[PDB]
Amino acid sequence: REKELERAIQVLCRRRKNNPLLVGESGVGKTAIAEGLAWRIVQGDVPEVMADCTIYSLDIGSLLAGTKYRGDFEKRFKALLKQLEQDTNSILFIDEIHTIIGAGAASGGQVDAANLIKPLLSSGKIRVIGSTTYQEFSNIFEKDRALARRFQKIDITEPSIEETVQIINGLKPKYEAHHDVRYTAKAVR
Amino acid sequence: TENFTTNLNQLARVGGIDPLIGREKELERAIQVLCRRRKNNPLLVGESGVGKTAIAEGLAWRIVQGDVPEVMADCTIYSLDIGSLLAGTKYRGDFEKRFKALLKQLEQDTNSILFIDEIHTIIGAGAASGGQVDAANLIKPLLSSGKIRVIGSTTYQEFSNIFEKDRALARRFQKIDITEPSIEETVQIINGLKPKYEAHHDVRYTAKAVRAAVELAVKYINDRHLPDKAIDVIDEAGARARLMPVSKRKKTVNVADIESVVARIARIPEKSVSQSDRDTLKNLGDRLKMLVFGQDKAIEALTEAIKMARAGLGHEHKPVGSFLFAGPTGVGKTEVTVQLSKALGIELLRFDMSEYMERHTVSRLIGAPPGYVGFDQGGLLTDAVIKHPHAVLLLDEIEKAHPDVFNILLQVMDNGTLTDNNGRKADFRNVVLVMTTNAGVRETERKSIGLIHQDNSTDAMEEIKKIFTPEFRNRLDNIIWFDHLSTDVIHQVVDKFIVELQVQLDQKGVSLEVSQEARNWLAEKGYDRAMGARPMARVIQDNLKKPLANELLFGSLVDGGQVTVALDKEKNELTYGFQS
Amino acid sequence: AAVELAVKYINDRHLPDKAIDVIDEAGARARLMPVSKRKKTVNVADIESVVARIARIPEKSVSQSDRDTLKNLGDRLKMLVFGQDKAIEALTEAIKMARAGLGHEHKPVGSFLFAGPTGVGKTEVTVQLSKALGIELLRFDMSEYMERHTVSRLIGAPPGYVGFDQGGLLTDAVIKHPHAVLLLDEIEKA
Amino acid sequence: EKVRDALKPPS
Ligand SMILES: Nc1ncnc2c1ncn2[C@@H]1O[C@H](COP(=O)(O)OP(=O)(O)OP(O)(O)=S)[C@@H](O)[C@H]1O
Ligand SMILES: Nc1ncnc2c1ncn2[C@@H]1O[C@H](COP(=O)(O)OP(=O)(O)OP(O)(O)=S)[C@@H](O)[C@H]1O
Ligand SMILES: Nc1ncnc2c1ncn2[C@@H]1O[C@H](COP(=O)(O)OP(=O)(O)O)[C@@H](O)[C@H]1O
Ligand SMILES: Nc1ncnc2c1ncn2[C@@H]1O[C@H](COP(=O)(O)OP(=O)(O)O)[C@@H](O)[C@H]1O
Ligand SMILES: [Mg+2]
Ligand SMILES: [Mg+2]
Repeated sequence: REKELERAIQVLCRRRKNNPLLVGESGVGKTAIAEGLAWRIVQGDVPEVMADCTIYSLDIGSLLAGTKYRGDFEKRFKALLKQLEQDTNSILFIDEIHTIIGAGAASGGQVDAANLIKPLLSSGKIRVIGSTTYQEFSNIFEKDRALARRFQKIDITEPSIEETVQIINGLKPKYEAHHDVRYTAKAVR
Repeated sequence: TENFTTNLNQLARVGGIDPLIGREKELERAIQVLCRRRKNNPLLVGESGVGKTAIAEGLAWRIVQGDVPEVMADCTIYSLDIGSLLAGTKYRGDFEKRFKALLKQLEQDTNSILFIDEIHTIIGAGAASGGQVDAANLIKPLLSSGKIRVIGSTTYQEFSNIFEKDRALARRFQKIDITEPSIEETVQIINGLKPKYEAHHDVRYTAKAVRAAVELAVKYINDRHLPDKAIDVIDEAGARARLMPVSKRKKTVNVADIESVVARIARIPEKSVSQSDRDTLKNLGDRLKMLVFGQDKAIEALTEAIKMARAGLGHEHKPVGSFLFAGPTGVGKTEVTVQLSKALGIELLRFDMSEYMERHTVSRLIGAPPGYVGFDQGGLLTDAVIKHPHAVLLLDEIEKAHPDVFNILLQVMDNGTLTDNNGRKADFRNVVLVMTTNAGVRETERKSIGLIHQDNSTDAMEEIKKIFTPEFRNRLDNIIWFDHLSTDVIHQVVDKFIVELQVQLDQKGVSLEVSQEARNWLAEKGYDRAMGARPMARVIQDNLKKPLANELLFGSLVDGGQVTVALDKEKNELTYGFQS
Repeated sequence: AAVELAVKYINDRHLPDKAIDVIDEAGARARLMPVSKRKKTVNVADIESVVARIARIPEKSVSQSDRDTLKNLGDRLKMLVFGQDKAIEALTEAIKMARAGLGHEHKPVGSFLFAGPTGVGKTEVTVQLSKALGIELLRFDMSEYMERHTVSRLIGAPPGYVGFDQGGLLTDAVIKHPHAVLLLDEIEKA
Repeated sequence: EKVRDALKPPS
């Protein structure tokens, strides 16, 4: 996924609005690229500018569970931003980013997660990576032109019927170890 | 209070806020509003990406340099973090102390200005238990008096549906409309910001590169405003050049880099075709002739239309091409379109109009059925084109489609864009539109009843004229009339089908060679003017695939191949010999 | 004048304060201007200037700059569209009447129906008119509004929409751009 | 969802 990662690394290096977005159909490796980037960083397969970078995978459901108060959500959410602001290289990976537009802890109000991060994304204080489906991106996302502007759409499409075989070969050892079996070359194809 | 409010004037000293270039007229009204006796709270309303926050932050910047009136001098600007203010306010009154404490600071100072970005959020910031005691209801008595100055910022959408709902709060705020700057203004804006982007990326931007970023962005980057589009192109160019070459790195940013960036953002080729892809375009017509025989007029129309677009002569606001391919069956109407996409390596958008027979089905192209509350309500044609801006759009059997479908294409061919019900704009300026119809075959095949035979040559066009209104036909770049395959062309077709058969056999390890004589015999059996080249497949299937199929499953053809085919003139029947 | 003009143009407010925004804003303009530049008093000319900015409409007492463009509006259009001088005259004359102060009390600047053969400049003249006047072009393709449900979008949102965008494309467009050219292409299809 | 809370000290 060099072409996809190269475009993402370029966006992350932007002075402002350095927030990549991974738009693709379901099960096309949208979350593997983000997680894979962390794996590649550890192994030193990224540029020197991206080295010493930590990716954080925010869980929206955990952040919205147990608030039960006027400002519990904002207290914890803002605290996360302070951590990210402290670390210049820290990156936040928010899978299914269409959810933040939906009221996180707002009842009859517009103080949502998206509005809180809009100033920081525009100023380059924090870097955010988001994964969402084309349909969700077209309808849920892109309605608020403010938040859409910060994110840079990166089309993630299935590579080919043949490249998938190479992908399974790389994943075959983990699956083989789990079941203590060996997959024949003909079977994977 | 210090945590909630960020002093923008301090950031200006350290460089934290980008400089404001221009916007003198917008600022002039803002200072006039701020100097008012009552309701001196300006509201910056404009589409996202047009420097609304830049003007509020720019004012803090301009104050440091002394580029504002004396009245504005010595004033500080504070940015309110609503999340920080609401955090840890579970206890009753916590929000009130923080909000009232902030207001007391502003009223006491008499020289501070508050900048609540995204002011639509304070409507119900502190509402609890469906309470009406919110930031807006509390601040309201302090705005009409004129004790405090507040600068807002909200898009037309949020302002119209959230802020404008509260008539009282909206009155206190004076809507300062901000219109996206012109191309001439944007280049000046980039020149001011350029030194900051250059420092970040350690690169230099040429004067010509800046102009191209603005001009190209307007042309190829939609749903994004001009001062933001250009900065996006400029920022990406610095990022790509800085980290792409580990060694052999160009410090400067040439115009070609900007063209490549816009190409990636818009998923369209750049204007550097004269060097890299010159060979591909030159051989495009030749390669399509090998795949499709005859019908050269259609190939020339498609390849020439493409060449003009890449060369810079294509229509500014119309698609690369709009061609109605009408003719008999099996003449390559739907084959040249499928091969063109493969030759160019671009996605093929195929729409079968047989589905869109009725008026209500047409809505699917530009939207969803009435009251489709469920998501995924985006038009198939609009969403398909947006995903693939560079692609071939094939509308097979366009005659079958309801007349109302021709009205949809009028803006596509003439204006180059189609809008969905939601409002997303699809760009067709770079898609090749090809339509296939069998409207005139019946008229041409019709035989006259009279002593003298009639030349039914123009009858095909007359039928086409009746089915397609003049406005639709006028927009068409060219109407190509496919013609029946000649006997000489059929020989080429037989060779093509045999080649496909050889490829199929190669998968099973069988090799097939046919004699030139046998090829001619196959042509005579399958040559039908009315049915074109499709009957050739039938004879190929009956003559060759049938014996091979039986042998392939069981016989010599399981492995070894080495097949040879020949015929005897006296017998007039093909002979198949298998030697493994 | 501040009272009468505000009532006429400022329609989103109420009169006691709608007329004090002009008064208050008119005085502020004087402070910004040089001490020697009419700071002592504000005349009726300054009041109409403030209203024009608040309502984003062309101010009365058209500057000589606009006159030159207005007088040459017919000639400029005639250099990009030929054989349709009657259509250009109607558009330019209607604009002149409005600026001169003889326009309709409550009707638009001009409502026209362009009917004619293909490729005669019905849409080109309208598109070039926006560029000649330097105003936004609100082009609505009416071939997309053939269905009855799609007409509610012009003045509203789809039935049963829970979000915030409860606005109409036509109403919001004109609200954003009051001074503009509204083009309804192929309206007969709608 | 947002509800105010009134506390009480132990003594
Ligand atoms: N002088 C300027 N005029 C216009 N835009 C500018 C100027 N200087 C910078 N910008 C742009 O403005 C950006 C800062 O954000 P803004 O464009 O002000 O956001 P905004 O339009 O207020 O956003 P929302 O989401 O609509 S509140 C910069 O990064 C530039 O893209
Ligand atoms: N009178 C004219 N003078 C100059 N160019 C013209 C004229 N009429 C048409 N054109 C050109 O012809 C093309 C189409 O012009 P339009 O104004 O869209 O025609 P139209 O007759 O209004 O179209 P429809 O499809 O019938 S609504 C553009 O390239 C115009 O510049
Ligand atoms: N290049 C790849 N390398 C490894 N796994 C991949 C790759 N591409 C796709 N995958 C697999 O795709 C799956 C991820 O799907 P995902 O994008 O999370 O789906 P969804 O969009 O429905 O959430 C995992 O099984 C992951 O291993
Ligand atoms: N000139 C040709 N050369 C090669 N194959 C052809 C040619 N004409 C038709 N074919 C074959 O016939 C089919 C295309 O028929 P088409 O022209 O699309 O029919 P219709 O006009 O009824 O839609 C494909 O199988 C294609 O390979
Ligand atoms: Mg902003
Ligand atoms: Mg027209």
